[PDB]
Amino acid sequence: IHPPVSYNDTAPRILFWAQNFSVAYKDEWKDLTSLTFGVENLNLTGSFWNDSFAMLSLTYEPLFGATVTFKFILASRFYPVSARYWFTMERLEIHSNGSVAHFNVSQVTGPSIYSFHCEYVSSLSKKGSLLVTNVPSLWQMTLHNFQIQAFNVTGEQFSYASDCAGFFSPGIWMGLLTTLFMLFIFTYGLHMILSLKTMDRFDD
Amino acid sequence: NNPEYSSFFGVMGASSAMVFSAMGAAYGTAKSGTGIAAMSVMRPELIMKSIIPVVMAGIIAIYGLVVAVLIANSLTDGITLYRSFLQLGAGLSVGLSGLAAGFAIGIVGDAGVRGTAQQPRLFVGMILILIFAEVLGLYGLIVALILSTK
Amino acid sequence: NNPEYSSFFGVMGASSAMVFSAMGAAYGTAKSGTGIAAMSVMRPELIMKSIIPVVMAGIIAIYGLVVAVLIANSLTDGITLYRSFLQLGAGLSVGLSGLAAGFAIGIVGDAGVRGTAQQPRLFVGMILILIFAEVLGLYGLIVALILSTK
Amino acid sequence: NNPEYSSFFGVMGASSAMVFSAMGAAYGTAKSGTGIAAMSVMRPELIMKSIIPVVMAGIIAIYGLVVAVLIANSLTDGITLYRSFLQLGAGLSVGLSGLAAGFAIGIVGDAGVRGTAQQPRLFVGMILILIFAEVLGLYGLIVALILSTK
Amino acid sequence: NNPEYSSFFGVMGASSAMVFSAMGAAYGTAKSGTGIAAMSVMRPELIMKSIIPVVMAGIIAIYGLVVAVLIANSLTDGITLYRSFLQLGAGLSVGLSGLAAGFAIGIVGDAGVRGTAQQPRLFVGMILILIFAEVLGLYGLIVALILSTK
Amino acid sequence: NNPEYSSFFGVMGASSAMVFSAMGAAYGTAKSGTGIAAMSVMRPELIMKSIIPVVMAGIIAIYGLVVAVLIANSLTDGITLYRSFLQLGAGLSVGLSGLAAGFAIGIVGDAGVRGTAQQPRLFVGMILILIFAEVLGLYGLIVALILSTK
Amino acid sequence: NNPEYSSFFGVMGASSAMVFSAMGAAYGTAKSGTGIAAMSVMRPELIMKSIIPVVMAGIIAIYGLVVAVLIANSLTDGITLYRSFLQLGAGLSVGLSGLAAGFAIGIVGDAGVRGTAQQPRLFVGMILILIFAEVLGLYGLIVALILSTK
Amino acid sequence: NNPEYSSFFGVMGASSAMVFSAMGAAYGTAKSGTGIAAMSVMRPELIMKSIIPVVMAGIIAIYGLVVAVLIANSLTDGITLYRSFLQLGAGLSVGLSGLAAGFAIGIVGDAGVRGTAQQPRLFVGMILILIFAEVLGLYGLIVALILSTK
Amino acid sequence: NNPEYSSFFGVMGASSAMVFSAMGAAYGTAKSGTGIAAMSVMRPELIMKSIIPVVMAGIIAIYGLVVAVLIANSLTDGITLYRSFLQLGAGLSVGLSGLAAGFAIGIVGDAGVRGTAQQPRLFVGMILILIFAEVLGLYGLIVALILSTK
Amino acid sequence: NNPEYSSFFGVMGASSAMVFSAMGAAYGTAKSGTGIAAMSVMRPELIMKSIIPVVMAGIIAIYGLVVAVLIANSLTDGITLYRSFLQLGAGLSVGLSGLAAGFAIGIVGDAGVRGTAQQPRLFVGMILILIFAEVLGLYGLIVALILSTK
Amino acid sequence: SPYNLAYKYNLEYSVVFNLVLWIMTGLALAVIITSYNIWNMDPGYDSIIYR
Amino acid sequence: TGLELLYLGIFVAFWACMIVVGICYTIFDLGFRFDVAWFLTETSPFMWSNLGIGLAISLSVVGAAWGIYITGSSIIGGGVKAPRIKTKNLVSIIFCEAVAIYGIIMAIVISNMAEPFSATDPKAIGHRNYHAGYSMFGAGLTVGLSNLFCGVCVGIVGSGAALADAQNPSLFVKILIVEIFGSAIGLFGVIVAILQTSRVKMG
Repeated sequence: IHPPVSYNDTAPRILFWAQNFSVAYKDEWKDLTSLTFGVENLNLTGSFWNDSFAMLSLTYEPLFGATVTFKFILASRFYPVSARYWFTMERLEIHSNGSVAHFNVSQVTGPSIYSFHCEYVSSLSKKGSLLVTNVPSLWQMTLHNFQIQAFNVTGEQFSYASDCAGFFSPGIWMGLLTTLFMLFIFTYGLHMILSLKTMDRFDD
Repeated sequence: NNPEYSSFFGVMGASSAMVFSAMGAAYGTAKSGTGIAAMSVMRPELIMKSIIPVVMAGIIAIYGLVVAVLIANSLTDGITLYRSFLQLGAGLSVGLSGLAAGFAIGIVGDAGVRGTAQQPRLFVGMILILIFAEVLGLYGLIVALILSTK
Repeated sequence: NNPEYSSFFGVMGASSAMVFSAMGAAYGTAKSGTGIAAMSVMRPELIMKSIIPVVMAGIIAIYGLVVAVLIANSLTDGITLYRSFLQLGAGLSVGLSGLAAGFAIGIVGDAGVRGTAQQPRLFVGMILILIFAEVLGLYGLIVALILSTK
Repeated sequence: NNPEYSSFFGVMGASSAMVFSAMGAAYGTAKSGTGIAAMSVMRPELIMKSIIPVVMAGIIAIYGLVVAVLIANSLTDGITLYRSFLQLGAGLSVGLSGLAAGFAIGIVGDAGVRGTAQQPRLFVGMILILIFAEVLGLYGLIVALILSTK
Repeated sequence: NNPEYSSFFGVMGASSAMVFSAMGAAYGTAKSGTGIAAMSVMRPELIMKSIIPVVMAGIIAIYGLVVAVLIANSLTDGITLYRSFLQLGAGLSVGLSGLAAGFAIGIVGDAGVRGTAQQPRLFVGMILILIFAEVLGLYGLIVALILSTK
Repeated sequence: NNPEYSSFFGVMGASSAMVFSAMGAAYGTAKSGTGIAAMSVMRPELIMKSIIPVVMAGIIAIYGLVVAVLIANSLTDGITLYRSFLQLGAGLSVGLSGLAAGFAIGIVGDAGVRGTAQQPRLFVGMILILIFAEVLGLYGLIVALILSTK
Repeated sequence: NNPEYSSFFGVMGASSAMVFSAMGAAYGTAKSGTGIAAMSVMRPELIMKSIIPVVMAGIIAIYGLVVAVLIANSLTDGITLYRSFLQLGAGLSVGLSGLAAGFAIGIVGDAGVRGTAQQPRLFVGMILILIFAEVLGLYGLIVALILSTK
Repeated sequence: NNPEYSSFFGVMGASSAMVFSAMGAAYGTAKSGTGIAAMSVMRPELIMKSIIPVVMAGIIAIYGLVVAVLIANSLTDGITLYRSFLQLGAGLSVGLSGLAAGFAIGIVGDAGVRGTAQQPRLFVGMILILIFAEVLGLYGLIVALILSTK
Repeated sequence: NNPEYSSFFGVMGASSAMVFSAMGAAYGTAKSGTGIAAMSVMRPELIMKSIIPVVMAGIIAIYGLVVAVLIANSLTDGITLYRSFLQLGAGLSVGLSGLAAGFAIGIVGDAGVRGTAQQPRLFVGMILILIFAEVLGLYGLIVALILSTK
Repeated sequence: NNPEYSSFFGVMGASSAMVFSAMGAAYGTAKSGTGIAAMSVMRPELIMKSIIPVVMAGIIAIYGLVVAVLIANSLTDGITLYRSFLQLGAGLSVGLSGLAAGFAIGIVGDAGVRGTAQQPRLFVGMILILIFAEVLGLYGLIVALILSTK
Repeated sequence: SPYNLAYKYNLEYSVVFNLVLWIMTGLALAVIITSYNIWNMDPGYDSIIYR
Repeated sequence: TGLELLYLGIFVAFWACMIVVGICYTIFDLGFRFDVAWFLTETSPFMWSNLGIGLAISLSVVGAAWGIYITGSSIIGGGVKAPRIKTKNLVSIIFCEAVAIYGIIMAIVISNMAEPFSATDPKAIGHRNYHAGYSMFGAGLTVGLSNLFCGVCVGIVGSGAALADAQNPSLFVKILIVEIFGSAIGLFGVIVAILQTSRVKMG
């Protein structure tokens, strides 16, 4: 079993894990899994943490003929509605031989007391497509069984997790609020049609 | 750009326009038909005059068809949710209005036919009362046309 | 890009097309056949002419078959959700319209047949009203063909 | 490659293919059989003719069987959701259409036997009406044979 | 490898095969027994013959037993979720088809027993009806044996 | 290791075994006791023989007890989910089969005792009818013993 | 550590032991109490003997009390989720079994009291019928005592 | 520390204790008050004596009040969740048991009063049966005292 | 500190105090005012004496109003979630106890007034029984005052 | 600033204030109107005196309008979630209180006019009972102002 | 498990869940309704039902 | 009976799940799910709007349909023995049509206030757009259901007038007052629906 990458500052503060971590530049996929998880040499230069902000920096020497770094950037806003610190990863950054690329990750959020887990975080269409690009890019990315926690961590172990995928999603919830409405309308229709009867008698 | 599912609502609009109008026309034809049968035994000469609530129930199915076709021609893979929900609003506005108007035509038909059998003076009034129920069908169609063309 | 799951809605099209049309034609055959049987003790000569309701109920199931088969013969692996929801809406639109047409055929067949045995003049009226019932199955077919060929 | 849970919908196909057809043939046999027994009180000879609605109800159970077998023999661990949905659709289409047929067989078998008790001319009409109920199972079968082998 | 929360479906199959078949045999006994009792008042000699619809209902429980025991010996810790769904399918397919046979048996039993006392000829016809109910259990057994050993 | 909630399924087995068997035996007792009570007025001699339906309804509850005890003595905190679901399957299997047997024993208790009072020749027949209801409890038990044991 | 919600299933155990037993005792008291009151006019002397079904209904509420108290005595904030499921199972096991026993005592009591007034001989029978109802509360208790002490 | 929602279940404890008890006492008073009103017509003498069920039904409101007050005065922001589940368990254990007792008092009070109109000796029997009804509130109080102070 | 959604429960308290007491007082006025009208035809003198059920039904809506105003004055833009639940509790506990009291005032009022028309001696008993009904609103008010002020 | 969806609950408040008051005023006017019209054939002078239940039903429509105007004019996209909930409460409070009042007004209006035309002395009592129906709308209004203006 | 990794609930779980839930609701209703209609037919044996 | 036990069976099974689900998400500490804030943001404002428009017509037409057939079937029935019925009592149908007219007036207004967004994130959609969506829903629901009730009422009391007029010619003129009070309900269902719509704008 692969160990989570753990960022330690007097105690463990950020945890990151995947069943697979891979990336591509110009469609050339590279597996980073064996270059990452449990690797004692794993370069975390410029990783950072604060009570309400976090940056896991993952750096590598051979990828795409360059030193490359990923910054996983997370916040712990106080969501006033629920009076709890919901966290979010609002962006990823990729720093290259001389430039930066970015993604917006959509759904990565939960209360700070819990990790977040998703079966995919990726830019690739079939793998949830959570990494939206607002402009065209040479980068593509996939985290498989992505699990992250950057606040309220205890020990080199996650707390419980908000799974990304629930019993409902937009197209389903809107699909039901139509369907479990027009099926009521159909039953009113069918009640009147099934109430149809005919006389057992006729005049002379 | 638009969601993968986006076209579903507009398709349910096209379907509901036909399905609910067919339900309304079916009831309207079933009640009027029963009326005709149980009138005709006593007043056979009144069949050809009394089919009126049946053709009108048939016209409430046509109001659904008009919208169902007009929605179906307006669909595409890339359709924005805006146009797709306008088409679903059109689908209810004709469809359930046809279901409503069809019930009034069915019941007023079944009364009107069995009334006219005993009282020839009803035959103008029955058709005035039915034309009000057909206009309820237009009050579906008209907005469903307006929505589909928006 | 084409998602998984997508062929389900198109399949429920090809199902609903047949299922709700068979329910329409079953009800239409059940009431009509009750009418013919309970009638034909008195007027055996009217058995053959009184089959027509049952034949038109049969036609509603054929419209269900035609759409179900047309959808089935145009399902494919990795179908876009667009064509698949069109196939759902087509299958409902025939299936539930044929269901409604079936209730009309059933009620009109039973009232018209038992009425015709008392009064032969009803027969021409019954055929016209059965056409106004049966055409609801054709409207469900026209919309289903349109949707299933976009 | 393909998901676990994929076989579930195809198994609900084989289940629905059999369960709803057996429910159909059971209704058809129940309603027809109670009719036959009640009829025989007046008529000692008509039993071996009046069995035929039960035999056609028996055929509906065989349609469910045919599809349920074809589905069950098609399923494997690795099966794609596409063939699985097609197998759900097949099983529902034969299942619920065989149910619709069985509903009509029960009602027209019972009415047809009761009328035949008072009036032997009805037997020919009863067979014709019953063929138009039984063929709904066959349309269910045709769609389900297409879908399960698509 | 295999998930847990997985043998549950195959276990609900093992239970369902017995529970629904017991419900089928229970309705098939409850109506048939009411028939035999109500009948015996005027024709005591018929009891040892008119028990048949009850014996047939007892065979529907035995079809449930055979599949429920087969599944209950086919299960294992960590069974592949595919075989767990097949056994759920088998368990519903014999269970609810047995329930359908039980409904048919219960109705034609209660009618046919009463009828046999008023009409001594009916007894042969009644068995030939009941065979077409009891075989719905056998069709549910067939598919359930296929699925549970697939 | 097992998840913390593991014993929930197994205990719902122990409860369902008892509860549904008690609901079965209660219904069997309620209908039987109404039958005995009504018939004691008309045939006072038969009251001691007429208890048999109630004794059998009582025996159905014993099947619920046996399986509930076996589940409860098997159940422990460290139970793997496999054994826990098997215990729910066992407990529903006897429980709802005992309910079905209860339904059957109840209806045939009432009709069997009433018929026996009107016609003492029914008594031996009623025992054989009741055995074919009570055995559903035993088939529920046989499956539940297998599932809870192996 | 044990989840803080773990006591919820324990207190629902205690509640269900009480509540459903009181529902059973209430129904058993309400039906039998109607029977006594409606009987009193014809046989005033039978009131003091006729209380027995009412007393046995009261006893079912005592079974629920006992288990609800035993559950309550065993609760703690730190309770391991395993023990709380046992307490729910015990609670439902006595509580719904007592509902079943109470249903039987109600039906048997009302029939048993009204019968006894027309024929005193029934008493010797109906007390034994009532024993075979009331023992369901005892089996529900026995299971609930076992479960709530594993 | 202790969960923010915790006091919600304690509030539902207090509320249920009063609400379901007021529904129980309302039913008790409504049915018995009807019986008194109907009985009074030919019995000016019994009107005061007959209030027994009505006032006794009021007790269930007070047991509901006792627990409701006992819970309500025990609430705090800091409540340990375990204490809130004890308070729900209590509030249902009285509240729904009071509903059960109120049902029994309503039915028994109505019948007992009418029977006492017919036969004045029933007055003692009515009191005794109403005690076996009323104690179901009291057992619900006992459990709710134990739970609300565990 | 406190959730923005927190006041939602406390608002449902203020609402439910008035809503369910209005329903209770409406039914209490509707049921008894039907009885007063029916009575007055025979006994024009009893109209002014017979109003009292309606007056007590009004008083139940006043208990609703009392808590509804007490809560609506207590609400604030940042209310501690504890106090918000206590207010929901107060609202339901007066509101549904008011409903129950209104049911009792309704039933007792109708029966009591008609009975009084046939027997003027009932008036005394009717008032006492009506106070035992109307006080259920007052017991709900007690708990609601406690919870809203705790 | 405020949450994005905040205004939704307040909008449902404005709708519920009207919709449930249209339900209440409709039933109150419809039931009263059937009374007025059916009555008036027996007493053609009493229509004017008998309009008052309809005017009371119009008054509870005004209560729904007044609150729904106040909510609708208080609403904005900038609205804080607290006032969006107070408005939901005001809307349910007036809406369902007006519903309760309307239900009562309809019942007592109809029974009141029907009684009055048999016995004109009822009129003075009918006005008072109608005031105690309509004032529930006024208590709904009072609460709904005290919420929505906060 | 050594790290408290989540229960791995897949993407499209709402889709599988709603497909299963609504297909099983539809099939449960079509069974229950059909079962009710067949359970409670009038067997209509009028010439003997009174005897 | 049957369909009422099916509607009740579904209704009880639904609320029996919802009590259990609401308890479960409370006690398991899962208030981060059941995110009503998520439901009310990701459900498109165009869905709430177009259900509102569709119900504004169709429920008004359902109320006017019962309006028509309740009065109409009495007009026909009385008309056999009293031919005078078939003209004067038609005003009750005109008020049922007026309840549908109130539907279409209001729904055309709301429809002709809808416009496309060109954005899909709840922050970018923003409060004005949400408030348009929810307001057009509640307004369209309020005219729709208020006309539903109003039309059934005017139907009922129109049979009122017709069955009374059939027995005495004078009664219709006085009974007509209740139809006016019935008709006002649909007009209240317009006035408020205008106010609920009157401040919205999408973009």
